[PDB]
Amino acid sequence: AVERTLIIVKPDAMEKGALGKILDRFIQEGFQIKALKMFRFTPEKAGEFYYVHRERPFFQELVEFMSSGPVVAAVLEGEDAIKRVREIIGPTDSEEARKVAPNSIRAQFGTDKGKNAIHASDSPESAQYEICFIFSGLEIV
Amino acid sequence: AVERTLIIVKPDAMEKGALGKILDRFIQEGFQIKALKMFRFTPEKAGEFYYVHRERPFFQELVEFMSSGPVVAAVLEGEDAIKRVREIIGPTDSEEARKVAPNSIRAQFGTDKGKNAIHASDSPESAQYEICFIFSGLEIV
Amino acid sequence: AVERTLIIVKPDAMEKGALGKILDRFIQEGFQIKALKMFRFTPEKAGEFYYVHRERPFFQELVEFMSSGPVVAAVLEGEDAIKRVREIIGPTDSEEARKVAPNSIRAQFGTDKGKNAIHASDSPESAQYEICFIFSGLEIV
Amino acid sequence: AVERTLIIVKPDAMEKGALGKILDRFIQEGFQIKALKMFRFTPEKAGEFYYVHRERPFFQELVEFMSSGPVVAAVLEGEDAIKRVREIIGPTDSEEARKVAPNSIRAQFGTDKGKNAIHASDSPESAQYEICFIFSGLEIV
Repeated sequence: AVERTLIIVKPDAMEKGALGKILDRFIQEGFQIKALKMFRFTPEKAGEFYYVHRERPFFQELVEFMSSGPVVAAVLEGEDAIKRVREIIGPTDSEEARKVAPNSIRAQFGTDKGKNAIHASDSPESAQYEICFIFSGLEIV
Repeated sequence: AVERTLIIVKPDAMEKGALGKILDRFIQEGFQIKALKMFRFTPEKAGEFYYVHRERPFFQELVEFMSSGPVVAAVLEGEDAIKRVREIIGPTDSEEARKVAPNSIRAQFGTDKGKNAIHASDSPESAQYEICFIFSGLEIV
Repeated sequence: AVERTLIIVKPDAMEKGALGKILDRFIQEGFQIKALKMFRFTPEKAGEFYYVHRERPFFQELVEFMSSGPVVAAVLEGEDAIKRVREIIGPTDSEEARKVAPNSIRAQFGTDKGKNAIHASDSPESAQYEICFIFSGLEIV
Repeated sequence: AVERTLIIVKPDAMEKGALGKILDRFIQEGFQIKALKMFRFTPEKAGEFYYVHRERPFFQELVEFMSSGPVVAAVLEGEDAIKRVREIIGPTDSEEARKVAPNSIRAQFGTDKGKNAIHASDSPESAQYEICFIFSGLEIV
């Protein structure tokens, strides 16, 4: 069915000037952009956004990086969007993306496992949580 | 447990200059205001916000009224907030509120069944939906 | 003529539960609230908002305090609003406000010179800058 | 000197899927994107945004079109940004743009005089007004 998912273009991809190319990719893939904004996570908000990983070893690095500069979030809508967007961005490790998914966003714009260009919701539950964290219903148009 | 709920001060109460008194009441009742903003529903958004009532006879009147002027929404947090806030605002019919709940918000500031001063989420499920409709996680502070 | 000015309710007054009473005061004084929101200054933003005082000795304390917790900003509209609102809030030193302007907001809710409850634009030029810093034209309704 | 200007990607360019390519163009031209969001003008807001043209014959058509669907606004920052961005988008009539400025945004993505893909501030004064209309200082990051 038609679904909504969240992507966030990370500070590394922002700095590389990849924003337009990244959005264009999702447009060409046939998604509708339903919400879009540039903003900046505070460390606290980034921590809340990533609450599920608070126990993980990479947590602090992730929170700091994701609050180190402005990011751009978008709500993408389309058939099977959550699963399809995951596949489009590719594996978390940018280097591995270049090895196994050479057309993926992370292969094209990601540097490594931390500076990997982009985030996307990994499940229906996480999509619901993440979209609401960033955008209100008033912002979805 | 500690809960969050949504209130919206409606155009009638806004015009009456009741906004400060209404917020003060919830403050005195011991709630934390976690989010707050003045905005205006488009007819479309008001329709979406009230989707559950699309079948009801009052629907069009409600949507028009709720988009007829600016409103103010707040997220209220506190122990048992959802049920407590419902009780504080009182029955939907302002006139009946004056009869059976004379200290309720609707008794004090409501006019009738339509111009009844204020909205509050009526359940945990509707609270979750309504809060996200109006406020993002970024706006809850 | 009819003017617009900005107020911000500071963290001290927020913690005291004074928000509703403060807004009510301005409503009773005959002002229209044209915009309203709860948000939180980052230290960087608070610094920008107060750029004119960057040279002053109190600057760092002010910036830290104003980013120490959530605040609420409102746009107030009315005849001669800028000068009238200044007079309603009273002198910067809360203690002095109690001595020379006992009905002022700062006399009622302020503690001292730093925790002085509320901010208001001090001139037409600063009003224009401050309103735009906090609210877009899209948020003025 | 370094300046800020506003662009708005119009509903026609949005529908053509041109958003990514348009932003990428400005990135390649060496501008920083300081703010970005997808939103929708109400007819009233579009009218306010375009107040200078209220007397013009095209006014009503412009207001309706610009409120006919979601748009995307960005703040662009760079040396001589206001003048440079004007030149990049090209003449208002998309067809004339293809004739005299074949590399301009409007030549590439515009259809005619009304569906001409994109708006940009035409002067320092209008830039100041337009940026503030769409984005608060809190949204510029």
